[PDB]
Amino acid sequence: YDKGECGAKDSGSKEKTSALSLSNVAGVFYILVGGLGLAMLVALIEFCYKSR
Amino acid sequence: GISIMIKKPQKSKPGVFSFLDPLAYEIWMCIVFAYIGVSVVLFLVSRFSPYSESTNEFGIFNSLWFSLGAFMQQGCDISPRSLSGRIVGGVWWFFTLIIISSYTANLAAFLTVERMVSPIESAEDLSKQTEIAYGTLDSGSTKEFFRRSKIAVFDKMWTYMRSAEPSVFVRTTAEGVARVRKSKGKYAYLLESTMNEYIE
Amino acid sequence: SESTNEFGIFNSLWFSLGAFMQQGCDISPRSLSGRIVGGVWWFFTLIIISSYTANLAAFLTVERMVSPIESAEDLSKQTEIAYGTLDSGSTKEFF
Amino acid sequence: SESTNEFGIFNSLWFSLGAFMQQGCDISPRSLSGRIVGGVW
Amino acid sequence: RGVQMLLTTVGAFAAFSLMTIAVGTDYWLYSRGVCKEVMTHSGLWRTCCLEGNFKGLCKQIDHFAEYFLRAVRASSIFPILSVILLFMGGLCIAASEFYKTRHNIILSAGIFFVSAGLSNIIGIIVYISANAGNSYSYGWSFYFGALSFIIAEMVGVLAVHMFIDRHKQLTG
Amino acid sequence: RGVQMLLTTVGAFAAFSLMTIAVGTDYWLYSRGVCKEVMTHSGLWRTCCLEGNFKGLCKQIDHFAEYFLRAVRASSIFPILSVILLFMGGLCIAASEFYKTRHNIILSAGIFFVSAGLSNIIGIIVYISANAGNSYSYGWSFYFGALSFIIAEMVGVLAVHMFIDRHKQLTG
Repeated sequence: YDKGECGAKDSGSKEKTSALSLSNVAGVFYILVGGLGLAMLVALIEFCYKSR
Repeated sequence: GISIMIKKPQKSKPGVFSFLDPLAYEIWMCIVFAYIGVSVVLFLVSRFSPYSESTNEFGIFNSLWFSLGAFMQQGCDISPRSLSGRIVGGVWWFFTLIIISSYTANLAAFLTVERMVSPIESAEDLSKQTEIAYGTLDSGSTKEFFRRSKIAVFDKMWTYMRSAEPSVFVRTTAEGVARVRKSKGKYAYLLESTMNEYIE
Repeated sequence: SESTNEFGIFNSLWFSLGAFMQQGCDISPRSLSGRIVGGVWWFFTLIIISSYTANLAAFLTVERMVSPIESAEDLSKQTEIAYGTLDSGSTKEFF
Repeated sequence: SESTNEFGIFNSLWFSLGAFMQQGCDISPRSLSGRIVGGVW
Repeated sequence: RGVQMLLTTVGAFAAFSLMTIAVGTDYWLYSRGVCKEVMTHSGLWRTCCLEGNFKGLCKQIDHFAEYFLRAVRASSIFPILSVILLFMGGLCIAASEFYKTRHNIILSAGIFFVSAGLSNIIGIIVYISANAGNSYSYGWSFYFGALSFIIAEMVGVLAVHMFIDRHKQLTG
Repeated sequence: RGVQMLLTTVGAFAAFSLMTIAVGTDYWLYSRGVCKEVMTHSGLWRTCCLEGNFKGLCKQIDHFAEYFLRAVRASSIFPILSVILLFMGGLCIAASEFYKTRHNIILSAGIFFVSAGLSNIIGIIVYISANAGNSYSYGWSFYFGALSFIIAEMVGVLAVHMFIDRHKQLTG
């Protein structure tokens, strides 16, 4: 231990965090764009399925 | 008596636009694009052929308005009635909630972490957070004192200085204070109080 | 050229006051320049309440309170706290 | 007949969804036994 | 009134002309890197070292559950699909000399513009989530992509308003 | 109805007077310092000692990124703009005592008062933000700095009400 070359028991960096980042939240954008896709898919029907 | 010298920490200089800091730049970049996309898609769905101008009050202006108001959590004046716009409304709302809560939590966390700080004081805590380097004049009586004493805190400090590398020892008091100033913190120096409170 | 909205002064104050809190008021600007304002003010509020909540949550954890006098010299630049010595002893003669 | 409120199944679904995410929806129950469901949720 | 048909062509032209450069240039990202330990620039396809004698020493990039997203990034289809859909929108707005008074192709052009616009947002999200894998910064082609997106969402609304002015306006 | 043309003028001149008095006096702040430590008071321009043998001695203040904001604090451009706009508003309402029935003087006057208020806000905010980088307290000229705004906006509202009451009453 007393000629060791690493923090053998305590190494707490306790950092100012790296802020929240897009890697943590991207799932919400992933669902959002799919919701817009479904919206257009139904919009191509709602007003015009009775066309003849 | 023997006492310790450190770099004076100055005072902080908060940036005027600090309020964006708890949320990384790419988030703010993507928010505007998603806002535009949702507003334009809600317009395009809102004005297919009614077959009459009263059929839908959601012209493009009102679409932009409703999108903004939905994001700001302050309400609106006209909700969408077509299922098409209903769904996207709901989704967008969900997104808004997620973002708001996340931001708030992050800010709170950052504040707490910035106020647990407990700066190094009393000169005994130095025993633990040995990532701040410390040393003495070489060949001096302070060195002989640390070698000769037999108390666990000083035993540990001695064992550290005896085993740490690169060398913490210096030739002259001028060299010592120069090393402190040039390290801009993170290095602390040992000398007699009647010398310390003169350098101050 | 526009005499149709209900934005009397007192009504405008009522809108603003409501818009500081989150209770969604009935009236809307209905015009372009009105919405320019209504946009920004919303953002103002959104940021303020957030920050306040965060700081509240914060202070209630650390709870560190010291330094009434400490400096051992600032005991003379006030007259709220009384201070004195043993009488008849050398501690007085020193003064 | 009693007609004090106009809620349909789809409309009620939309009201409830909006009410969950607190986005100030338009219609209200407007009668007895509806205020309770409005308050609880 | 009426004359805005020109602006549809001007917008679609600008969008298509921008996006080819945006997809076709090596200047999406600046970073530290290697080209076998120096400041470096990279496109979607290849990476080049600079800031020294090795200027223009380059190699093709190697991209290699998370595997499926890595494969989506590697196939890189969404940027190119944006160009494909704007090309189809161009073929749509070319319908000046057929099915006049119907304008349904003109309306479909708005759909193609919107679906193109979505593609760049997806692309950027995927790209950033891949680069998250530096003190870096973004080169001009990123701003070219963003500007082409903005022009894409600009022109579709005006095209659908023209569809209204040329078809709905006839209904009385 | 009627008398509104009078009360606008006295309020405008009062706001003008109290604002120029605020700009001109040594009592924005109380603190400690040295004029060459002792209780000390400062205006915007100059700082002067009290409570001792040096009482009434004064010194200049060292004005010199934050450098640009410090230059803004030094020039004090925003309260100067507020003063000059408030003066021009008073001149407008005084000028509206002749060449009457055009009614657009009052429309400009309200805008003058409101813009003087907006110019006061930024001034006060910058003045505080520059110090908060001590048992301080704000002096009565700070409260004059508040009252200038409080009356100025009310005078502007009264001005616009007077405008809508004088004008177009011929047809409504």
